[PDB]
Amino acid sequence: GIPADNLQSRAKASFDTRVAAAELALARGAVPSFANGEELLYRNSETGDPSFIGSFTKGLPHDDNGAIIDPDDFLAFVRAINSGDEKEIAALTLGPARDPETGLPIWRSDLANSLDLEVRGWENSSAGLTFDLEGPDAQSVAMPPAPVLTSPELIAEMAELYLMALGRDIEFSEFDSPKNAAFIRSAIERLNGLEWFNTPAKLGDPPAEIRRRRGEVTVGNLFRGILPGSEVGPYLSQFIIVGSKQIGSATVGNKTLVSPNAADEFDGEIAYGSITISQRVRIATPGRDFMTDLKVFLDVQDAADFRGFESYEPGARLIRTIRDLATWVHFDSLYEAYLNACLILLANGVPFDPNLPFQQEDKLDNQDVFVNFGSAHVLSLVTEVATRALKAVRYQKFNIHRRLRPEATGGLISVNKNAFLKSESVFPEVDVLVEELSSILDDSASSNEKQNIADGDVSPGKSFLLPMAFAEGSPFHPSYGSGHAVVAGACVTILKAFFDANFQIDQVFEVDTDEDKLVKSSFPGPLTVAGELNKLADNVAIGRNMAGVHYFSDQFESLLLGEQIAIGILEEQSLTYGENFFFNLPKFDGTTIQI
Amino acid sequence: GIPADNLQSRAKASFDTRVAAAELALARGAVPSFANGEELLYRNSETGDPSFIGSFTKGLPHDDNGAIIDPDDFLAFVRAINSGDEKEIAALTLGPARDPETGLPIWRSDLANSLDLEVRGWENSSAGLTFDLEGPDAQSVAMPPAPVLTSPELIAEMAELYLMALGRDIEFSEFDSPKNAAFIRSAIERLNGLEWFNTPAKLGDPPAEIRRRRGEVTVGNLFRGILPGSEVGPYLSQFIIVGSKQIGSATVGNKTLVSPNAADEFDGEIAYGSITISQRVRIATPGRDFMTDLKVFLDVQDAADFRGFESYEPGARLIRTIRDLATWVHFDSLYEAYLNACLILLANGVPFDPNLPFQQEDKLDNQDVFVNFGSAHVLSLVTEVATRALKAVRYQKFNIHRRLRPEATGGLISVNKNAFLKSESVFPEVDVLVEELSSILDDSASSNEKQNIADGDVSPGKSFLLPMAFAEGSPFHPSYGSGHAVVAGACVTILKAFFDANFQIDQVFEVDTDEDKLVKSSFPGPLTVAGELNKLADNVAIGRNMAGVHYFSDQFESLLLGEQIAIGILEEQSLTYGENFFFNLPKFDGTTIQI
Amino acid sequence: GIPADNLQSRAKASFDTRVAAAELALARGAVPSFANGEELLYRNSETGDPSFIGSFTKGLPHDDNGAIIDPDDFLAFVRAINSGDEKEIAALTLGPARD
Amino acid sequence: GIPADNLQSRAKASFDTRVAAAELALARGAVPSFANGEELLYRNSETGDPSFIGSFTKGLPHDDNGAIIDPDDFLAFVRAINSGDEKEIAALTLGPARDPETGLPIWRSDLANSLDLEVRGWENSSAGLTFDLEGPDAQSVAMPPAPVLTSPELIAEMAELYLMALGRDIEFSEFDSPKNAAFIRSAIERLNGLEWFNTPAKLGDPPAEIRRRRGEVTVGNLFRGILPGSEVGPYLSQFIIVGSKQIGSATVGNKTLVSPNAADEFDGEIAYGSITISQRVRIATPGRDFMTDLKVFLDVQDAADFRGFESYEPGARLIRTIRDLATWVHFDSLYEAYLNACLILLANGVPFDPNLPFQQEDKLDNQDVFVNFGSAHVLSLVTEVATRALKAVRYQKFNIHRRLRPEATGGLISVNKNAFLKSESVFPEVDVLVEELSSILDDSASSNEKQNIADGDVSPGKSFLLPMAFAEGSPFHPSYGSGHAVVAGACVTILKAFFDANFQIDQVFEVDTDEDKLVKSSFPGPLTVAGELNKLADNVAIGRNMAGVHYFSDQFESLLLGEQIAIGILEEQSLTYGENFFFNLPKFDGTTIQI
Amino acid sequence: TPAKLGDPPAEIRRRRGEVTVGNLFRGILPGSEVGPYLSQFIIVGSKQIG
Ligand SMILES: [Ca+2]
Ligand SMILES: [Ca+2]
Ligand SMILES: [Ca+2]
Repeated sequence: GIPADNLQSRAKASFDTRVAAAELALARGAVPSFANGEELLYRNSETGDPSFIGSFTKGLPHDDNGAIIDPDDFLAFVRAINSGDEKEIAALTLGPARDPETGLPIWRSDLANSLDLEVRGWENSSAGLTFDLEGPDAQSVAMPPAPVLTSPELIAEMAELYLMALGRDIEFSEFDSPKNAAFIRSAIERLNGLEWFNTPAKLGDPPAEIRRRRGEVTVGNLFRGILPGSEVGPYLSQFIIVGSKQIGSATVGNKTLVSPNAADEFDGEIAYGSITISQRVRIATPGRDFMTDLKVFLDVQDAADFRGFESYEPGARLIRTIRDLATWVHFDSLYEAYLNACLILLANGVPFDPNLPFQQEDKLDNQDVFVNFGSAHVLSLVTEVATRALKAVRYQKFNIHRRLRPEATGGLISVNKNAFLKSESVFPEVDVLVEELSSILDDSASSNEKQNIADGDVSPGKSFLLPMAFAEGSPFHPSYGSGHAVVAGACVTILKAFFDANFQIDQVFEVDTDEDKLVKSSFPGPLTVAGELNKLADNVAIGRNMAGVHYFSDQFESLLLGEQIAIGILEEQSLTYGENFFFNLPKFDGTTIQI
Repeated sequence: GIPADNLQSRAKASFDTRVAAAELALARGAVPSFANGEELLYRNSETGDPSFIGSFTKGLPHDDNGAIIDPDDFLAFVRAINSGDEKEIAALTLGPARDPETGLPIWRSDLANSLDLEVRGWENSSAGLTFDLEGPDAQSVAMPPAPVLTSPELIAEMAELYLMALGRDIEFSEFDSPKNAAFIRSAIERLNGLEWFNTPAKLGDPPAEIRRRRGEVTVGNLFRGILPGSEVGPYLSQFIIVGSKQIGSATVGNKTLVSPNAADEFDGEIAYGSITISQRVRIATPGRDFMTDLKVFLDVQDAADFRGFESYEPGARLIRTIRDLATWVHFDSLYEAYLNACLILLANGVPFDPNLPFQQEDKLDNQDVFVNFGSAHVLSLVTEVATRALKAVRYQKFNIHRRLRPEATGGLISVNKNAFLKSESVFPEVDVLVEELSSILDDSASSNEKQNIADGDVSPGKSFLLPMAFAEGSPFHPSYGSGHAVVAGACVTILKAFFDANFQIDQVFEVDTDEDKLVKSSFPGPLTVAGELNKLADNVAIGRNMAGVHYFSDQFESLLLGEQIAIGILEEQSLTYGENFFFNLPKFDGTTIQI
Repeated sequence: GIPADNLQSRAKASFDTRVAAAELALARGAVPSFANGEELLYRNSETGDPSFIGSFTKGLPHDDNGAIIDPDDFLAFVRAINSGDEKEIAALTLGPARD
Repeated sequence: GIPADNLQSRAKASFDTRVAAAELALARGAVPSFANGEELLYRNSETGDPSFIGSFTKGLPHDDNGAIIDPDDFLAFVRAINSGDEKEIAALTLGPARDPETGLPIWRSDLANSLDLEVRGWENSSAGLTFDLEGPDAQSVAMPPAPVLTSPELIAEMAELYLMALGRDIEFSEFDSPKNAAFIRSAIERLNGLEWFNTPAKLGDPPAEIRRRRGEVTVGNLFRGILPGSEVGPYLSQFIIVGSKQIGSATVGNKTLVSPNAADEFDGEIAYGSITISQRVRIATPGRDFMTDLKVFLDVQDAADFRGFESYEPGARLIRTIRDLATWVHFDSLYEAYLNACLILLANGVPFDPNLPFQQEDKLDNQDVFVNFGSAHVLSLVTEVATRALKAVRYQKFNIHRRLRPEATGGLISVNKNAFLKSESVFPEVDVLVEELSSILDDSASSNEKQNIADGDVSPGKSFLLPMAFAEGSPFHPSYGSGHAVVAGACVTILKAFFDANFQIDQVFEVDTDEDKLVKSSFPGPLTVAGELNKLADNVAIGRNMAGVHYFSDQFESLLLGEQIAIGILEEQSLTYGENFFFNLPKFDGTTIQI
Repeated sequence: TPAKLGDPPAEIRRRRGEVTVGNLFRGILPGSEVGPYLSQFIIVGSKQIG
């Protein structure tokens, strides 16, 4: 007989497709996650117990030097993370001692006590235990060990964050302007004096380190990411400052119609359906930074809820300063930047990936696209990968590495350096970190003294704390990896698969140095969609660093993790279509995968 | 021994969760879809063949009376829909005869020939064959048979659409104003003269008909939907006209901060992260309707691509007229309205469903929400259900019912009534539909004569065509059900499950009758989130009817279908969480399901 | 009892040997193939479309500079490669214009 | 829903294709193999034990009459065959008594002792237990029982073999020449005096016997096989004597190019890529036959390793005599003849089977062939079937029938006839065989006496042994079936499926009677590819008979077994292609199967 | 110039160094650079029957 296949009922074929996808996912294998070993390394000299200084302990009661008071509070917290039991999380110790009549926390700072602040809790500390109906399971993927406190890498990461905090009110369009030369030149020479940047990796180093190690800092790569496309052209992705084509501009047969609102494109207006999105961001008070006083910093480490304490100027403007990019990433919904990028691309008519079905003229294939392979498809797909990626990064954040946020590291530096001047030893583990950042810390103590004077906040010693752009500092979850960066990675992977990513963009804009408007850039162009989508991912991720809440390595590693999650979802979803097609996807490493 | 369970590796538990969800879906069963029987009922008197006049045939070559020329073109189109083969879809007959030198279509109207229009193709005619990794399979659910051309129901649906087209430039806030009394009163008395509205269902009628049958028309229910909440208060949902709370307004312990941009709330500004969405919509030229001339209408039925031919006024305004709601639903991304509603709810601090985990103060449960049970969760979930719902409605649209769009029905009415005045019989099947709409058709012929004069479009006879708000008329896919309404249904089901849906809204706004601004309504309130989310679903769905592209029954039935799709996804996803919780969901029928 | 193995018919043993080898091959895993990214990188200046100058296009109609005339001819070629359908291969454009 | 099939991962589909093939093979069923019953029939008069005279016992110690000395040696040998255990094989008794001082075997003949010959071992006695990844398992197929020593069929087979040995230096082209008429006519007459050939089968005879029984011997069928095509035209297949078209001969559009080496085609040069294969074979010394002396014969049955002892004339020539065909099959690689034919067919441009995919002009199908359905595919397939066919004949040879080689049967005849001349009875079971061959034996004793005189070998009595063309006689494995003929059957089956087997060959060549060159034959032609490929299989298989190492029945039965093995491989491999096609295969029985 | 740390491993494995007459136009499989350019197996004959 002739070899054949049999049909089955529709219901059974649907069931079998779901199982087959599940089998695909199971066959990929699971990789183990290794942490850097710091967790139990650092010990308390007096008791011999682990001090947990290189670990996330925000929320647990701390002592005056910023170390937790009771190691059992951290060990109970870890057990709670790994079980996910709601009652167990409710029995944890959160916040400082409470007053017997008020029942309210007793804070160290006059500021926190005068506001009657209450405590805030951990955000989804067991989201990494949750399964998902599509994509790689959260625990099946891994991020490599984070940099340790005594490494050249961390030294360079902290130097870069302190300089971003001192240069927060510098305008992106004026990086090469004579008014900022003293700061820019001193920033670059200080970073180029650190071994991470001025010496190459050595044979024998871990591959993950070799891939994220950076070379010589220049004005052209200062504070930028390293995804392909991020170092070409202006700092800011076109997609976070320009508008789109507007309703009313169309080509109808041989006639060209011009929208009566066409100028909105060049004024940061994205056409969103029949309404609009404005790219202008709220303006946080220039020059006002937070958590520059030791007692307020310790209250925030002990959970004081300072959310919502920032002050703003009236109006809005196109992103101008480093601070505005920090403000943008303080409140964005997590797929916001990529959904807005997508809307510009749809409104501007950028073509879909030419390997998708039915992209030719309708006269050749009789089939337009929308639900599948069209705008509705990409609009749901870019947003749905976000929670799958977050589940994976929550497993890394809480269940595996528990890396301390940058503000805690600045806490360790401030305490050690102040003890040193009083001829005392506190946190000897950061002695080399403090010695190598010495000229940077002198500038920061002087900037923090002005901030503390202006706020009327007094604490003993100089303050070498890292100035935060946000009143509450970082969110209530560990630093490695990052929710913004994991989502960026997954979302721009979907968009580069769905759109013709190498299509060129010929109009390059930047924000004017004098007015709140867009001007033609001096960079000729063209740029490609892929490089400006990669740039946008880097802008949102590095924005979190500019706010003081992540390190470089958190961002870069999380971008790669989100990329894997997105690729995994597309592969499993490929079993559902009967058409003959594939997604052409340019990865962050420069190679292409066809799915 | 003591009875127990065993653990398994994480990978295997993830695989087993996916299979278990697949088994849940398989156990729900699949229901058959029945069509109304019209497809092959209507015959051509001369050949005896099926004429397909009650079927969607947009794109296939039509004769001068609007009937397809060759029945085989429709029969080949059906085969192509059911196979999904790309080459088979490419071999179909699309558009009219082409000119041998140009290769361009030969149109009937001077307008289409003067623009050199080309053809447009069908949009995803086989999307209903696609499987999905989550939720009910597209073919496992059903929509009941659509109303037939000779039924009282269709008569009332067409009367309502012609009156919406004549009242397109009437303002929602002026429905009860003396300047519109002659039109409003005549609209209500004519609709109340039709049996659908003035006589109740009879024992023995199909249950689906009894559920969507409407009673007496009044100013308070005129042009409204029937979801619970839609008939209370102002016509327009608060969520499509107001803004939200802005960044800078916060309560920090005992101190209340006021945003310097707080007034933006009351000016239609939604806080979107740190940027904004404006609720003001583009303004289509008032009084300009389309496809009111027979030859241009036949060219559009033969696929002439008129997309992008509308003209607009400069600027934007809060939705004011029926036409503006049509313009809003011409270009919205499909989950746009619900994502914007969600952003208002998050920015205003409306509480999440109190049965979700960790909603108490952090001091009682030590756990904030974001990834799971928080904003990121609902923001991905509301958008991801959209493509699952569209797959189901595409199966109904193309594979089962293939209902003709309202413009084709107006085509049948115009041809029959013109033949009748010349003592001739064309399409006798609509004789009763034409007789019962007689006074309405007199008003419409007079409005269409003015439109055709203004455009310089000439065709023999009077024009009783349904005026379209869009130059191209309906999209290139059948009328029953609707993509907008199926998505509305699924998306507001997710939001009413995730948010505390019965929470009350005490500030009720409407659009001012004199200026482009929001004013306090005369309706006292309060309203609930569920009723205003249901209203919003009805506003977007009924907006498609106001544009002339759907009937009432298309919308209502599609809302119920999307609701089922959403409930199915939530049930399957409930197997992934280890927490103890459930979604409390108020359905469109007034009952609650806990998931 | 003493641990043992059982014999089976020859035919079964032959069947089980072929299945065991298929299982060994399945257990090796499958690795993905990544391409260098050139295919869609190079663009035609006038139209903005991919020019495919870094890709095999032997057989498709070329212009006087050696670049393919129509990008759709390459895209249809790639679809036909991935499906293997004989009729789809036969409908491709091969060679220059004919007399 | 619409019935459907689901996709699965590539890996999973490969795994299910291999399982499906295995299932196909299991579903064919396995047939038992029946032997002829002789193994244990013959008994030793003195002890009553089985004597094993009708079984292969080469290698086991024999007595002076050629019977094994100890029956336990044969029974241990059978156990070793069935287990395959290497140690058990190593513990068997091989060769004669050895000298305590030298360790060397003690032989009977001066010749073997003077050369210090060592023993040679059984070749792969348990290759019939090996499984395979493709095709019918080796024990799943069967050959029918072999002819018994006292049958008419064996009498006929031995008469033919003795006549082949006496005619070894006769030229194929001079079969009907007056110089050979005394020998040819007496050969025909003596074969036509035997019942097997002069009397037809009778109703009730086993069907396998009816199919291989031959009729009246003529010059046209003398020494030929019975596959369709072997009796048409010249004795030797064109593929073992002609060369092929050479590089440089081609048609390029309208221009015909002629190779500068075109004449090579008619001089026996096959184009092998860019180098050549010569059809001229080494020339074994004319008139020199082996094992014509009783003692040397006994040493050979006792394992004396005489391999490599033949002498040759300088140079090479196109196959000319029966001896040259025997020389050809002495050392050929087992698929050599069929690969060489395949190369001739590819170089001459014979078409592939027209039912294969893509064989039309490239302008009609856009697809040339090579890997699949082209030259690389058939080049690997024709050679890979060889080891699968050998495993099955190994099971037949050792595990089932264990048929004595023709040389052993000649030893029985010689011993019995000499005992009779001396008034003694030895091996009474072959009395009838000896009586019916009486005239042939007289000629053979006379030729054997000349051979022994020329070699200086002396043994008591006349010699009626079967003169061997090879010094070592047969290979170290049983006679039924044959490795050359099982491979011939499988390999030509593959070639007839892959090429257009009925294409005609119009140029027919033969080897010249006077010179070493090809001449146009007197047979007009045409011949077909199928007929000449079947003829080639018969030429190689009957050349083994010409050497004295096989009987007729061995070859014909093995050709049928090889055919089945090849068919089973094609059927299992048909599950691996997605194309629509099939192999048209003309079988040895005249019918065609489509796979 | 040699490969650099950070380059793809597949590139490091096939990168070739300084060209000499001894390696000109040769492959890099072990044994290809020893002795004559052409393998013995593409020029020599074999032992013959006899
Ligand atoms: Ca298209
Ligand atoms: Ca809480
Ligand atoms: Ca061909």
